[PDB]
Parts: sequence; C-alpha cells; structure tokens
Amino acid sequence: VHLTPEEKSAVTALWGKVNVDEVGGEALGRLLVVYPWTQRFFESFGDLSTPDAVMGNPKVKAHGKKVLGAFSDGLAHLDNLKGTFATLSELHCDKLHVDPENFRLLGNVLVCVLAHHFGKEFTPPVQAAYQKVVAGVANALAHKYH
Amino acid sequence: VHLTPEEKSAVTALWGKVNVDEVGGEALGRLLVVYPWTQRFFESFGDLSTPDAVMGNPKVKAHGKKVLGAFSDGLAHLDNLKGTFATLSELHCDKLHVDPENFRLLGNVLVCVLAHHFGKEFTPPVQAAYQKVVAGVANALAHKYH
Amino acid sequence: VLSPADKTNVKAAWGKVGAHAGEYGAEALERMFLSFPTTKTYFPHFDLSHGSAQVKGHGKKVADALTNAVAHVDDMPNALSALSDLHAHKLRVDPVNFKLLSHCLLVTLAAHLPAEFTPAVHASLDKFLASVSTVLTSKYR
Amino acid sequence: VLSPADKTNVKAAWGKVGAHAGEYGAEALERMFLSFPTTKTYFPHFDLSHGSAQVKGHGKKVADALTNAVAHVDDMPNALSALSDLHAHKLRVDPVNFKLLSHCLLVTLAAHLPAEFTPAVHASLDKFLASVSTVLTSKYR
Ligand code: HEM
Ligand code: HEM
Ligand code: HEM
Ligand code: HEM
Ligand SMILES: COC(=O)c1ccc(COc2ccc(OC)cc2C)cn1
Ligand SMILES: COC(=O)c1ccc(COc2ccc(OC)cc2C)cn1
Repeated sequence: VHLTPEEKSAVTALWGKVNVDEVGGEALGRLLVVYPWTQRFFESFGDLSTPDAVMGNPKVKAHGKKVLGAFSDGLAHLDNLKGTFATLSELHCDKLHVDPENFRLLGNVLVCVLAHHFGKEFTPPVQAAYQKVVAGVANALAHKYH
Repeated sequence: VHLTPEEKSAVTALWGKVNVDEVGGEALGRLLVVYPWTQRFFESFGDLSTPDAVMGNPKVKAHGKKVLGAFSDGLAHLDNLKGTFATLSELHCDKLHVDPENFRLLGNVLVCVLAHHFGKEFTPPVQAAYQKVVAGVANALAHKYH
Repeated sequence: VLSPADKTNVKAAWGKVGAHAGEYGAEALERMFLSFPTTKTYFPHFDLSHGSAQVKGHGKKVADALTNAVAHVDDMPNALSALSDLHAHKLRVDPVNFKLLSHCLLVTLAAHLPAEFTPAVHASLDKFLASVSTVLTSKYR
Repeated sequence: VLSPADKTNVKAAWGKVGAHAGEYGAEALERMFLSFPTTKTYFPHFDLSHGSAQVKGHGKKVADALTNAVAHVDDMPNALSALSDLHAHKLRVDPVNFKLLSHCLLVTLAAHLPAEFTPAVHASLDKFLASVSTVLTSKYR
C-alpha cells in the first residue's frame, strides 16, 4: 500500500484520460490471445478461435469493462487494495482457482495496452508508477491464497 | 495451514527421523545446483563452481541446517506461521529481495530430498501433507511483500 | 535447451524406469491429484479414486510418452506434435500444472531411484521436463 | 516453440524497428531499471543515470543481439551461445528478470509502433522474447 505521493499523482493524472469503455476489453482480449490457456476460463463466451474473433467478441468487451471498473475502484483506493479486491479474491481464488501468475499477466497486458494507447506519453516514470498499481492489484486478488 | 490429525501424525513421524545434519544442506545444495541463479545470493559461501563443490561445501551444509531448523519451527507452530517467520520475511524480502518464486522452489526441493532419503515411506499422502507445509512456510516468508 | 550432458543424464536415469513405466507414471499422477487437488479439474470424466484403474492406465500412457520424448530429445516439437495439439489447443492446460506434474515426477524418481537421482541428474531431469512442458503448452502449428 | 506465423510476425515487426535499435533498446533498459529497481544490481559498476551514454551503448548491444536472434530464429541456441555463456554461466541471471526486460521491450514497441503492435503480433513477440530468454538462461554447453 505504498506508492509515493508522486506515483499516486502520475497514476491518477493518466487514468483521467483512459477510455473506460475500450481499454478493459483490449486488455482482456489480449490476455486471451497472448496467453491462450486463459481462454479455458471463458468457455461460455463463444468464439475465441482466432485473435479477430476474440477482440471482436461482445462478451469479451463487456466483461473487460467490468474488469476495468475494478481497476478504477483500485485506483480510487490505492492505500486499501486488499479491501477493495477482497470479494473478487474469493471469487478468483476460492471458486475459479485462477493461478495467481495469471493475475500478474493481466496486469502487464494492461500496461502494454496503456503504452499502446498513450505512446510517448506513457513515459518510464508513468510506467513505473503503474507497475506498482498492477502488482498491488495482483497481490490483492491473490490474498485468499496467502 | 490445515493438516488433518492423521496428516499431522504422519508429518511429525517422518520429520522425527530426518537427518538434521545433512537434509537441510542437501536441499539448499540442490537448490543452488538445479537453479544456479540462486547462487548469486551466496557469493561469500566460497566454492559453488561445481555440483560436487556445492553439496560438499561446509558453509552450504551449515546454512542448510539453519534452513531445516526454520522448517522445524514452522512445523512446531503451524497455527502461527506468519508470526514465526516474521523476522525471516523482513530479512528475505526487504533486505535480500529474494523473488517469491524461489521460496516455492526450495520448498519443493526439500520435498524431493525427503523423497530421496525415505523412499517408499514418502507416500503420496505423506507428500500431500508436506506440500501443505512447504506452501505455508513459503507464503509466510513472502508475506512482507504482501 | 538441453546440454549434451543433460541428454545423457536423462537417458541414463529414465532408462532405469523400464518395466516400472506404468507404476511410476500412475504414482506421479496420484501424487499430483493428492498434493494439488485443483489439477483434478482437468479430468472430470475420470475415475480419480485411489488406485482406480483409469489412472493406472493413464499413467502408462504418460510414462510411455516421456520415453518417446527421451528417444527424440533432439526433435521434440515434431515427435510431440500430437500431444501439443491435445494439451495446448484442445485442453488449454495452464502451464502451472505442468510444473506441478513435473515436480511430482521428480519426487517419484527420487523415491524409487535414489542412486540415479544425483544433484546433476536432478538438474537435467528438471530441464528436460521443463522443455517437454514448453512443447506441450505451445501452439506452434 | 514458435509457429511459422510467429516467425513471420516477429521478422515483420522487428524489421520495422530498423535504425531505432539502440533507441528502443536503451528505452527498454531504462524502463526496467526504473520500474524494477532490483534489476540495477546486475550492473553494479554501470552509470545508470537517465540518458547515460553507457545505457545508450548497452541498449544498442541488446537490440543488435535481438536482431541477430531474429535473423537466426531457427538456430538460436547456436547463434546465442556466447550470450548464454554470459547470462547463464557467468552472471547467472534469475529468469524472472528476463520476464521483466521482455515486458519492457514489449511496452517500448507498443509505445513506438502502435500500428504494428496488433494482438497477434504482441502474442508472437511475447513468445519470441520468452524463447530468447530461455536460451540465454540455460547452460547447454
Ligand atoms: C488481475 C486482475 C483482475 C481483475 C481486476 C478482475 C476482475 C474481475 C471482475 C470485476 C469480475 C466480475 C465478477 C462479478 O461481477 O461477479 C471478474 C470475473 C471473472 N474473472 Fe477476473 N479479474 C482479474 C483477473 C482474472 C484472470 C487473470 C482470470 C483468468 C485467467 C480471470 C477470470 C475470471 C472469470 C472466469 C470471471 C467470471 C466470468 C463469468 O461471468 O463467466 N480474472 N473478474
Ligand atoms: C523458502 C524457505 C526458506 C527458508 C525457510 C530460509 C531460511 C533461512 C534462515 C533460517 C536463515 C538464517 C537467518 C539468520 O540466521 O538470521 C536464512 C538466511 C538467508 N537466506 Fe534463506 N530461507 C529460505 C529461502 C531462501 C532462498 C530461496 C534464498 C535465495 C535464493 C535465500 C537466501 C538467504 C540468504 C542470502 C541468507 C543469509 C545468508 C548469509 O548470512 O550470508 N533464502 N534463510
Ligand atoms: C508434463 C508432461 C505431460 C505428458 C508427457 C503428458 C502426456 C499425456 C498423454 C500421453 C496423454 C494421452 C493422450 C492419448 O493417448 O489420448 C495425455 C492426456 C491428457 N492429459 Fe497429459 N501429459 C502431461 C501433462 C499434463 C498435465 C499437467 C495435465 C493437467 C493438469 C494433463 C492433462 C491431460 C488430460 C485432461 C488428458 C486427456 C485424458 C483423456 O481424456 O484421455 N496432462 N497426456
Ligand atoms: C532479451 C533479453 C536479453 C538480451 C538480448 C541481452 C543481451 C545482452 C548483450 C548483447 C550483452 C552484451 C554482451 C557483450 O558484452 O558483448 C549483455 C550484457 C549483459 N546483460 Fe543482458 N540481455 C538480456 C537480458 C538480460 C537481463 C534480464 C539482465 C539482468 C536483469 C541482463 C544482464 C546483463 C549484464 C549484467 C551484462 C554485462 C554488462 C557488463 O558489461 O557488465 N541481461 N546482454
Ligand atoms: C530442438 O527442437 C526445438 O526446436 C525445441 C524448441 C523449444 C524447446 C523447449 O525448450 C526449452 C523450454 C523450457 C526450458 O526450461 C528450462 C528449456 C528448454 C530447452 C525444445 N525444442
Ligand atoms: C535450434 O533451436 C532450438 O533447439 C531451441 C530450443 C529451445 C528453445 C526455447 O524455446 C522456448 C522457450 C520458452 C518458450 O515460452 C513461451 C517458448 C519456446 C519456443 C528454442 N530453440
């Protein structure tokens, strides 16, 4: 629950410019394409047979929006990530049994998507601050494993 | 961690037979041999240049005995692993910056060594109980990362 | 990437399994199912009760595939192409489960072949199983 | 293990890096050192200040090595043998650190090459950098 004041400011400043309707869908989609075993968790979502099918799948985009909503909730509560994600941790760990490494993968995919969208504006300091966020979200989600 | 009383009895019976002079050194030694990058944390231990050198190294045997001793204290305090390893966690995380995955690696190497020593006495149910212990210990060591 | 010594170590050690292929294979699976219960979700249609019969038969298939991998240690993507299709495109097994089974295989070998299981041979077997794992989880077709 | 499509994607995308080799290499390094400060301890005698000539020079070395890897994508253990000697035997780099640099390389490519960084190309670049990392971290001599 660190993040320096400067890290919080940088993270907060960039997130205000994030398209909450698109980014979550991109990140989830890329998770499914880059790490194809994760598709096993989403068998009811329909066609995941090609990258184009995944990235254009309505259910993937819809679910991504919920996922990004939870990241937004994390970012508005940076000093209490553990409590923010407590219920999601029970779901992902106790019920879904998603291996925690996958939490880290999704986090870093999100970071690639932020880079992809913002380009040079996603500077090394901004990236470093965001790496703290997604590490914090990942550990918080894996809390029920601890 | 939750062992059954039956599991607890099987773990303790096996552990009481463990060669405390060698088993810890063999676990630490194999860690250094099988995952050579872990040697970077032990530059002051002298010769680690070959497997024979590693296993036979007096400092490796001596340090492994301390590692085994920490597992022994874990076994004797299964209801309070986070408190028992509190000191060690601050050492391994805050000071040494050991990557958490390495904790898991050593725990499983210990299991291989127990198998090596005890043969058929190291049954699948005995292993399953020990896997609960080493997971518990490893998590307790990483918990100042959380 | 296996060294020439890795390959030699793995062939010498695995060649000791011999007629115990089914026994050791089944034991490695049993250890996995018991130690890491989440791995059972990949076999919901299986009889996973203790000993069973389906498990023992499946253990033989797993051990025989390793034997084949050993014999084709320099050509594993070709030799294991069918299994890669199964585990990677059809089953979509999370790579973490391959680490679990690999560890259980190591445990089984240490328990049955103590003289074979030296630190160096342990390191080679670990890399070998890691490599087989990577092949079985990659979609390279 | 890379698919034919992976190799096609990697060659096409890295080809587009072209003369920006040293620049993207140095940027990925600086992103790593800043995001993951423990990685700095592998370079104890380096000048790792921002904009450092030494880091510029090293990024060019890292980028050129990748270009070599791309050019020998079917013969990487042979091609990268000296690099494996350094990272695996001498330095003994923890494979986790290769995951960190690989991610920062992807972040840099995404920040500079938005049109090319498609989900399929992202996926192929990730596997490629994972494969390179495996080669560099294993002792196969
Ligand atoms: C690491 C950051 C992650 C965050 C913040 C996150 C967030 C969420 C949220 C908000 C939901 C909606 C739950 C509900 O409304 O009941 C959800 C569901 C779900 N998540 Fe995640 N998630 C993450 C990672 C993952 C990963 C890595 C996987 C698997 C590889 C995964 C698999 C699932 C599945 C299968 C569901 C239920 C989907 C359904 O309704 O069928 N999650 N997650
Ligand atoms: C996972 C279970 C582990 C246990 C139970 C354990 C146990 C211990 C114990 C009891 C000590 C002695 C501390 C003291 O005397 O104050 C110690 C020190 C140390 N540990 Fe661990 N350890 C574990 C994992 C690791 C790993 C994976 C690494 C590195 C790869 C590591 C690196 C070190 C180092 C560098 C020291 C100090 C050695 C010195 O004094 O030069 N530990 N550990
Ligand atoms: C690590 C090395 C592994 C090897 C060498 C291996 C080998 C095999 C073989 C030979 C088969 C039988 C294929 C056939 O003849 O139809 C098989 C099937 C199967 N394996 Fe694996 N396997 C490995 C790992 C895993 C892991 C880690 C899992 C999951 C945790 C897994 C889950 C399955 C499943 C679900 C089947 C299909 C069973 C059936 O319905 O017949 N395998 N594997
Ligand atoms: C894609 C992955 C990597 C590539 C392609 C790569 C490539 C290279 C190259 C070309 C060199 C220079 C060799 C020479 O001197 O001729 C080098 C040196 C070095 N690399 Fe890497 N590297 C990678 C990953 C890493 C990582 C992850 C680390 C540590 C976190 C690392 C640490 C070092 C160190 C300590 C040196 C020597 C610097 C010195 O002169 O003291 N490398 N690498
Ligand atoms: C030799 O034929 C191949 O092309 C080929 C390609 C890739 C692999 C997998 O290699 C790995 C994977 C993981 C790993 O962890 C230690 C080591 C190796 C050599 C094995 N073979
Ligand atoms: C001649 O080429 C080879 O023999 C050879 C052998 C091994 C490797 C490493 O392969 C890996 C390693 C990791 C990995 O993670 C996704 C993927 C691959 C293909 C690459 N090439």
